[PDB]
Amino acid sequence: MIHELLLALSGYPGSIFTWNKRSGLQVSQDFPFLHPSETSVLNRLCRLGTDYIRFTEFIEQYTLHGIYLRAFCTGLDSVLQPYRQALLDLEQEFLGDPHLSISHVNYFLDQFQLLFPSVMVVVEQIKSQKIHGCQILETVYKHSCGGLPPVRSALEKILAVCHGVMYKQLSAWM
Amino acid sequence: ELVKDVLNVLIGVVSATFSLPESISSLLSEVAEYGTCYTRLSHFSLQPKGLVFQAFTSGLRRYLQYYRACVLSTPPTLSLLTIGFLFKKLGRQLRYLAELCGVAFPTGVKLLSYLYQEALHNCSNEHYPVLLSLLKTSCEPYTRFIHDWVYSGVFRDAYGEFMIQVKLYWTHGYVVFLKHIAHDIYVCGKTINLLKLCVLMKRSITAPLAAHISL
Amino acid sequence: GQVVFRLQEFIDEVMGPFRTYQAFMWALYKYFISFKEELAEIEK
Repeated sequence: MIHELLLALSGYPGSIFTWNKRSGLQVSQDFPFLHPSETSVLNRLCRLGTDYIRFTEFIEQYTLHGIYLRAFCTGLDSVLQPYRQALLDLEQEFLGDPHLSISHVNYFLDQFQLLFPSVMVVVEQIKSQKIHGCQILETVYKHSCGGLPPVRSALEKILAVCHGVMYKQLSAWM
Repeated sequence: ELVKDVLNVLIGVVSATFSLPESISSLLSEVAEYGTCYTRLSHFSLQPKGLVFQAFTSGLRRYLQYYRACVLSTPPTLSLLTIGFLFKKLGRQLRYLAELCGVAFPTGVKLLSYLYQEALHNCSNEHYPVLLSLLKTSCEPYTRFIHDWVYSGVFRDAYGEFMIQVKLYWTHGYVVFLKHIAHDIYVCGKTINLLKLCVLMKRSITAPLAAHISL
Repeated sequence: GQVVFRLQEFIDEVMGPFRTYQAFMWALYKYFISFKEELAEIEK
């Protein structure tokens, strides 16, 4: 279920890792090939994946309309890249050593555990208040004063791309 | 190894599991359905009605070969998950090209202007160069028609893609691009045909043009 | 365990704009990752 886990973390659930459109990723039931008090960490690890899918389900649908919103989407694709990069790194590890345990990935994947919940609610405000127009430039900036250095440096990048639209329309007009 | 199977779907050739744990099928479908549009393009852009539609059809194959060039180049045999991630930032763009075409479809000027409004609609995103390289060659023959009334005056028509068709002598019926030059082209030609019997800034067109209209 | 379970309950009640507690846990959270690595290594 090692390789089964990584695929579930990429957006492809299975039988052992069921999917729900309401709750999200979750362990189905008890299995005899897993420790009785181990299912805990997997559910906590699955919460990292549940955020990831709702990203893609939002990205693919692009849903509200406007260039600033659409360009904010592509800006969201850049920040998720190290998550794609770091997860792929584990593949080289287990192919090398096949006896690794489930504890190591949690020790490796702690940094992304904190970045998503702060940036995920930023998407929720947009889908719940219909933030249409240039006002998206402030909702990203209002959370840009956050305390977490990584969360600050992440939304910093989206702002560096979201302004890429304003500067163009500003230039072609002024 | 299954990698030579998945990689041979973007080309169109069927495989042992591609006809025409157990969760891999869900992962397989995400790269599978990518292939279904690649084949759905060669079935649509194979011919060499309208002249401007041919060039746009001839410009599309100038792109797919690059998509065939990128594949079969980098990976001899890579990890299965690497394929899905590598062909994501590029694969989704392939599915966008299905919304553009059918897989009805305008022709003539109606198409050369429809594709233009697809630029401003999705300008700043990563779809700017690919659409531009199409529009840059989907208007190539139409400029030649425009390059007649300006230099030679021999009106050339085939099926009516031109917006203009053919005592008083002034019955060449006439009735997007800037109308500031539209009506001017209509008169910049009839003069030559009469002497014979006696950011989207369109600067690459009007600049070599207005210099010849005043003369 | 009580010392580490209570702290984990504290960090949980901040993730799920005080700018100080939120800035305080990030220091606590940073210490735990490094501490966790030593415990994880032993398991190897």
